[PDB]
Amino acid sequence: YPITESNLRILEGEDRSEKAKELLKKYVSNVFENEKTLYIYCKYVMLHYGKDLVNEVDSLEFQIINGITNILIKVKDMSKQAKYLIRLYGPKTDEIINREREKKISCILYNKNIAKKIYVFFTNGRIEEFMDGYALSREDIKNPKFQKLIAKNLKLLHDIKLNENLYKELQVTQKVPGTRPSFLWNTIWKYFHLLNEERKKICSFDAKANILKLIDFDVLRDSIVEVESLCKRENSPIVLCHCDLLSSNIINTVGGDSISFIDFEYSCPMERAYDIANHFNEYAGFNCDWDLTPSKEEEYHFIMHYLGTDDEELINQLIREIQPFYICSHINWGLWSLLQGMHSSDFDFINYGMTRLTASCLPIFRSKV
Amino acid sequence: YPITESNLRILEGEDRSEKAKELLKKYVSNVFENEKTLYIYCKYVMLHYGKDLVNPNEVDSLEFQIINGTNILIKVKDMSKQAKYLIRLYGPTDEIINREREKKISCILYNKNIAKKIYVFFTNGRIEEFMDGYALSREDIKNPKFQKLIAKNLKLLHDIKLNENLYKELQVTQKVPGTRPSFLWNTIWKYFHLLNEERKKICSFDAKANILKLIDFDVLRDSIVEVESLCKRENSPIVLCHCDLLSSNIINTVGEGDSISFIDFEYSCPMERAYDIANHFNEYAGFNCDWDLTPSKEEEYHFIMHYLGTDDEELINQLIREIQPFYICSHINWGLWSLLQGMHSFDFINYGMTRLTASCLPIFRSKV
Repeated sequence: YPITESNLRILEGEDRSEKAKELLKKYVSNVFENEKTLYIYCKYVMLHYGKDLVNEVDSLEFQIINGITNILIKVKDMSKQAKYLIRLYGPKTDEIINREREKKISCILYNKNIAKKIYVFFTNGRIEEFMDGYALSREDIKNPKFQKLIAKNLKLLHDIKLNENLYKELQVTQKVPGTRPSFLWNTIWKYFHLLNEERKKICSFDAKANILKLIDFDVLRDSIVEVESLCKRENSPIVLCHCDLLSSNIINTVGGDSISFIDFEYSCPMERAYDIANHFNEYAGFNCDWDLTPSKEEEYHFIMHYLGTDDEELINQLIREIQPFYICSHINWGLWSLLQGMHSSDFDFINYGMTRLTASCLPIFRSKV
Repeated sequence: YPITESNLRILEGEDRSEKAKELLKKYVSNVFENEKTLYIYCKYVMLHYGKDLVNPNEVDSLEFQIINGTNILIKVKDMSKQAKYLIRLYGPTDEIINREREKKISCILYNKNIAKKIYVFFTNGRIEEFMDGYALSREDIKNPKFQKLIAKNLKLLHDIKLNENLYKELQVTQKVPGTRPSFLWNTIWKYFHLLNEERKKICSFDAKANILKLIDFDVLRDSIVEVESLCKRENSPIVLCHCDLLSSNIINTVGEGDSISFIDFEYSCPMERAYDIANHFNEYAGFNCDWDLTPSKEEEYHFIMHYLGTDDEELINQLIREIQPFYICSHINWGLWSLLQGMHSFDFINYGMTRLTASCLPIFRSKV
């Protein structure tokens, strides 16, 4: 399973840079024996990949900092007093994430000033610009003070124009056919098909896939078709969405509150109403306390500062638009979580997946439509 | 709609005892406008139903306190003889609790020192023993100190000898056929078909039943079949079980010395003994369903050692082996029950789905 300290050992007389190079290429799983083995792997990331960023200095301070499918490592320098960030990907690198599409989106966002700079890309992680600040709690995102600041930044993201050439570049990496289309339904159906082809296998009595068999996939197929239709009838403008706007993805950098978003691994063109309703689901947190999701009044306060207008006809009209995407967000993250639970490496994916899927059938969410 | 203070008014010159008997039949919904009206009604309960517990002449000396720990629980104090009682008023409660079975088991247990006493059963409630002790938490039931006392009180319940005459009068209450049969599979299948029947009905887009449609019921059926078979292979002796041994049904009355007792026998019936134990072990997790709090092989051993009352390793290991498939059986039972409660009445739907999920989880399936 894990990478060992002796796996990463460089012996006397060996060329340290040549050896760090081939050790980085040999051990790409990002599963580590301990914190010390991680930091050694990190020293080699900085030595080879981040060579034009720091070679003489191995006086770098490494600190493991807090997503769920990534490992984040803060790199400090004494002599230059400059901070970098190492992001090491999990074993869920293609099934759920398209790295080539994530790479294209990343530079668009940086050029439009909503993502920080990524310095180096490698097959198992990256080196990116450190940003100071603290991650928000689900009670922060619900707080009208941050609702205002989140909505304004979310409009800035949603204002990014999507022209024919970059749209084609994104279509070819993921396999989306159509003119200026949403990436949402392609993604939801992708999860469905990967789970249904897994549900088809006959497995042992105690296999991870046994939870899938309890779900009626024909009724699920019908339900996704039903949601797709109800969501498409709202005609929500396809914008560049964040797609994972949970509270821990929203950073308050004080210096007066200032809000920015991180972790754009799911970012792609979708209905703007998906990104808002998905964000509103996240008021519940991972614990899924659904009574924390916004009232009509709370949806209003966010959307007012999202649109930049006190015009209630325009506000109320976007209120209506987001309403069936609540269920859409449940199905999306239900199937994602179940897929992760099949190939599991420290989160209760199955239960979280089933709870989201349960939420998609619940009256409190179905009566919104 | 709510029972009012004016609804229960007894006029000067009318016999209080007869007027209260009439008012207790007429008003059974247990929904009252205020606490005051609740207590006036509690006074008539104690007058008419509780005349063998509290003297009818001493009903104006009774004190009442609503206990915040679905039904109304009311503390009753006879200030005259300094004696406490608990009135339980059933809430507007689901029709899959057999009160008549519950009455019968209550009589078998009245003097056995295993359970609390229930004095009178009436149609919308009962008068039961007041417990000076406290209900345990999920951390208490895991504590080996309480494991000892619970297992021993469980054994005493399990060893209650049930005549063929008392067995058959229990069998007719729940319509379970055969001789010396387990009520367990009859109950599970009743839940399944009641839910499968709701599932087939034409349903509005936002009705409670839509969660049942996402559940594959043919696979749910093959799973109940597969689990029934695995449990029946263990040949677990059928005994009087409690069936719902969560931590709050276990009460510690100090006297110094811990003294453990069981309450709330709504689900109690003859079942495989290994169900009662594995069901109790699942409740180590609490309503939060934190499955990593369920007992390891060593914690299962320590409880079973005190349940059997022997240090004999082979006898212990045998019961550890016996109880294994009943973990999954406990999940399905309570999964199906919670979903049923969720159809017409606490988040029942989510709890039901968390239990049914648990029935499919490797950590439970790998035990078998």
